[PDB]
Amino acid sequence: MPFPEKFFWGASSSGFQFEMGDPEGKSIDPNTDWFKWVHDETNIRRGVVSGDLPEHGINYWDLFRSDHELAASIGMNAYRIGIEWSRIFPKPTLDVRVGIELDPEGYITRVEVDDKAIEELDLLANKEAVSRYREIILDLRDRGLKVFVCLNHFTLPLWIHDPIACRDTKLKRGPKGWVDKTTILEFAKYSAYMAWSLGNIVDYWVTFNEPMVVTEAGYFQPEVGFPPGLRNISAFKTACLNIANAHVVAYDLIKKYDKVRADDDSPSAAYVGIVHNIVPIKPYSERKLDLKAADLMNYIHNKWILEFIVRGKIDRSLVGREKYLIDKFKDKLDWLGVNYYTRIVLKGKWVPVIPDIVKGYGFNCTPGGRSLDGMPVSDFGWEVYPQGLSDALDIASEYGKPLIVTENGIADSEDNIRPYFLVSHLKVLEEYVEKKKNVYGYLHWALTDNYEWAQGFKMRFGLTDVDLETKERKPRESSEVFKIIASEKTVPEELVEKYPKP
Amino acid sequence: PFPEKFFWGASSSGFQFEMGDPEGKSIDPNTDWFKWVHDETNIRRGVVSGDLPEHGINYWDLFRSDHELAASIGMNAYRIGIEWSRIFPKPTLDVRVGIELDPEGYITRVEVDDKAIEELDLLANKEAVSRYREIILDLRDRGLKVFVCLNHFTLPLWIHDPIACRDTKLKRGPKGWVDKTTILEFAKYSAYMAWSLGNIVDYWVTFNEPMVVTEAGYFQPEVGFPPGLRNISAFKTACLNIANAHVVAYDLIKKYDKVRADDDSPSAAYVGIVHNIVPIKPYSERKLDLKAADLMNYIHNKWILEFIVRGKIDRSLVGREKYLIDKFKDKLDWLGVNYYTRIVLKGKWVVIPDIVKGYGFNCTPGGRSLDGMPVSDFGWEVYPQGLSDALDIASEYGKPLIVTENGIADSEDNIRPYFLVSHLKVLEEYVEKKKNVYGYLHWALTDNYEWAQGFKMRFGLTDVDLETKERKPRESSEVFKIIASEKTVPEELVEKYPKPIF
Ligand SMILES: [Mg+2]
Ligand SMILES: [Mg+2]
Repeated sequence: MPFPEKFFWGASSSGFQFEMGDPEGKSIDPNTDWFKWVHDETNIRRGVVSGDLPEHGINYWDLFRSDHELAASIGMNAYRIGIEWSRIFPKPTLDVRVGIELDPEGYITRVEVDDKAIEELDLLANKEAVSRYREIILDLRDRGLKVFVCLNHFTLPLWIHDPIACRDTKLKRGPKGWVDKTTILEFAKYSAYMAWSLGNIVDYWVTFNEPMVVTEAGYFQPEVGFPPGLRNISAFKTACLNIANAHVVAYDLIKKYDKVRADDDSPSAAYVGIVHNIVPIKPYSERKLDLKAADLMNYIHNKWILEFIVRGKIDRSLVGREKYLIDKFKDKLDWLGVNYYTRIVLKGKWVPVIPDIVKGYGFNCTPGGRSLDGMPVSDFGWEVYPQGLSDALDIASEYGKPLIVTENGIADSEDNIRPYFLVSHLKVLEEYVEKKKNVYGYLHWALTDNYEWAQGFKMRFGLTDVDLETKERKPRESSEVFKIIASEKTVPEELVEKYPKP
Repeated sequence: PFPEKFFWGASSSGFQFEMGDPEGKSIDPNTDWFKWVHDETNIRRGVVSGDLPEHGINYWDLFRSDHELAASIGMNAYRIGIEWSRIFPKPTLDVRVGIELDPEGYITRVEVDDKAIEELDLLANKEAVSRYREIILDLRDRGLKVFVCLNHFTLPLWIHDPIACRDTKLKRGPKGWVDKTTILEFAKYSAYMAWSLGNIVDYWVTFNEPMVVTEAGYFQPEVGFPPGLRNISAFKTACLNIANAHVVAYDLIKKYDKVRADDDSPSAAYVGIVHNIVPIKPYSERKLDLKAADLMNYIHNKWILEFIVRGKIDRSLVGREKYLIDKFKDKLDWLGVNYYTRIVLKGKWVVIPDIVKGYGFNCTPGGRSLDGMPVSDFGWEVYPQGLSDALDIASEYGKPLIVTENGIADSEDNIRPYFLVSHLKVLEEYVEKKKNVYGYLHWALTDNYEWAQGFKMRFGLTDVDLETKERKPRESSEVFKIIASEKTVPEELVEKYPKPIF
C-alpha cells in the first residue's frame, strides 16, 4: 500500500519558463520563437500574450543550486529540466551535411549523424550553455536527485521558427518550425549532440514535452495564445506528422550516442521517453453525437501520437480514416510521461460531428468558483478532478510502456486548494500504484512559480512562491504537504482529515 | 404635487443584478470585482463577505418580470448599467485611435472614427449587445423611460487586475484608473455603445459615483473596494483620469448618438453623471471644524464638478492649484444625485476630517443616532432633511437634477416605509420651491449583491429568495406605488409611518 521505496518524487521545469531573470541581464536568450512571440507589440495589445516578459523571471539559470536544495529539503529524489535548443545552437546548424534515408511516402526513417557531423556540431554549439547545463545536472546528482532531461519544451530557435513571419504571411515565409521537414533534420542533429555531450550524466531522456500541445495550440486554437497562432488544418496535420517523425529519429540517435549508464540502477544507458498530456474525455451523455465527439477528441489528442511512435501506425488524416505502417517506427518509446491537469466534458454537434465542450467541468470552469460536480476550481479556471488521474493513466496504460506522472499541479497563488489537490490526487495515485503497478514516479508542476507562457506570471503553479522583484523563494504550506507524503511514502489519514475539499 | 412627467423609478447595476442563472450561462468572470470577491485572502480577512455574485437574483434572464413589477407600482423610469467587460471581454488596445494631449498631459481628444467603430464591432460580444437591447426594448414597451449607465464600479480584468495591484502595490497591473490607457479604452467603449444603442437610448450616464471608485479604491481600504490600497498619489491620479474619461466619453456619446429615441427627449444624447453628494455638517463653528468640513465638501462633492462643468482642474484635490482647459468646460447635460445620509465631522491638526460617531454613515447598525434618528442595517443614519441640502450643493452647477439613488438597507422593512414617506415629502417641498429636480430613482427595486457586503444589505422594495429567485414585494413597495401614482405624499401616509420609537 505505501508507495514503493524507489518511487520517484520530484518536480518538472522548462528552460524558457524558469531560466531567465538575472539582474544584470547577461543570461537573456532572445533567440526563440516564444521570446519574439511574447514581445510582439500586436500580441500584447490584443491580449494574445500577457505583456509579462521572461527576462524578468525567477532566475533559475543562476539560482539553480538554491532551488535544488529546496527540492531535496522537501523529500524530492527526482527532477526534470528542459534544455533550450536555442541556447546550445544560437546559430543555424543547417550546414552540417548529414546522410538521410526516406520512406516511400516521404517520412525520414534515418538521420545519419556520424563522427564528423558531431565534430562540426561541437564547433557550432555554445560551450558556455552546455557547461552550465552540465553544472545544473551535476548539482541534482550531487544532492541525490535522479535527473530527467527534456530536449524540447515548446520553444524553438528563431532560425528554426519565426512565428511573427509565419503569422503575418500565413506560412508563406518562414522559418516555419514544425511545418518544415528541415526542422526534423536539425532536431536530430541537436538530439545526437546532446546525447553525446550529456550521456555520461543522464540516463532518463525526454524528446518532447506535450508535442500535441505545440501543434494544436500553434495551428488550430488561436485563443490559447501560442505561436504562430493560426488556424490552418493542413498545417496542423503536417506539424503533427513532422514532430512525431522527429521523435523517432531522435530516439534512435540518442540510443546511438548515449551508451553510458550514469546510474547503475538505470534500465538502460539511454532510456528515452516522451512527455504527453493526457486528457480524459467524458461524453456529456450516451447520445451518438456526444459519444462520437468524445471518441474523436480522445483519438486525436490522447491516442494519435502514441499509435505513431509506439505502434508505428501513421494516420495522416488525424481523424482515423487512414492507416499506414512504418516498421522502422515501431516500438520507438521506452517509457511514457503522463501530464494530467483535468478532464474535458464534451457534447457532439451536427456539422461531420465536432466537439462542443460543456462548461462547468474540466478546463472551462469559473476561476475561484465551483464546478458543476462540486469540485474546487483553480485560478486558471480548471476543475480539480483527482479521479481523472486514474482515467488518464488507464488511457496511457494501453500502450504498454512504464508510466511516470511527469506533470501535475494547480494554478493557486494563495495555496488554499493546492494542499487538498496534493492529498486527493496522491490518494488516487497510491491506490493506482498498488492496483496496476505500472506507474513509477510523480513529478509535480512545479517546485516554484514560473512564467506560464501566454498567461505570463499571473498563473502561480509553485509549491514555492517566488517574489519576482527579489527572486526570493517562500515555500507554501503545500510544500510541507508534499514533504510529508514523499518522506512517509503514503498519504496519512491525518492529511486527508486536515485538508478536505476547500 | 410632483409635476406630470416627474420620473418615478429605480436604479440598478449590471454586477449587482445580472448573475444568478442556475446553469449558469450568464456568468461574467472577467471583472476586477469578480476576482476581488472570489479572493480567498479577502474572504478570510473579512475584506469581502464571502457571498458570490453568480448566486444572485439573475436579472439577466428575469428582467421582463422585474420590469413588469416596476411598472406595477407606478414606475415610469428605470436606470440600468452596461457591463463593459460583457461588451468587450478581450482588450481593444489594437484598435488604433488618434489622440490629442494637452501640455499638462490630459487627453482632450480620442479620435474614434468610422474605421474604429468597424473594428470595435468585430470585437464586441453580439450576444451581450442584443440582450441589453432586449432589456432596453422591454423597458420602452412598458412606458419606462430608460437611463443607461456605461460604468458602475466594475472594470474588465484586462483593464484592472486588482489582486496584482494589491499584491504589488501598483508595480504590476493592469492598474485601472491609475493607467491613462483606461481613458482611451473607455472612450472606444462609450463611442461603440452610443453607436449601437443610440436609437433606443437618450438619457446617458457615463459613471456611477466616480469619486466612490477612487476614494474606496486608493484611500479607504476598510470599505473593501478594489484594489484596497491607501496611496494618495494613486488616489489623485485615478481621480484625474476618471474625470478625464468622463469628458472624452461625453464628446464621443454625443458624436455617435444622433438619434432621439423619444421625440420629447431634451436631445438625442442627454449625457449626465451620477454623483454621490454627502452634506457635510461641521461639529461646531470653530475654525478647525469649519476648515475640515469645507475641505471634505470640496474634495468629495465639488472637485469633480469643477472638473467637468467649469473645466477647472485641481491637481492637488485640496484647493492648492488651478488649471483651466476650455475644451473641458460644460461637459455635462444633467446631474444625477445619489443621497443616502450626511456626515458630521470635526477638524484635527496633523487639518484632516475627524468623523464624529453616532451620525451619518457611522452609527451602530439597527440602533439610534445621536440626533434620535433610526439607523439602517448598514449603520447609516436616516436623515431626510439632508436630501434638500444635497440638492442645494448639486444646484450650484446650474444643471437639471435627478435623484438617481435613495434607499435604505432594511431587511425587515420596518424603517423603509418611514424612510420613503419622509424623504419624498422633503423632495416634494423642494420640487415646488426650487423646481430643478425632475426625477426620483429609488435604490432599489429588488434586493441585490451589495458589493463587499454581499446579500446582507437588502435595499429592495422587493425581497428576493436566492434559492428560487422568487420576488416578494415588501409593504414599502405599496408605499412607493401610492406616492408615485398619486404624484404626492398623502398625509394619510405620514401618519401611518412616523419615525419609529426604535
Ligand atoms: Mg546515459
Ligand atoms: Mg439617442
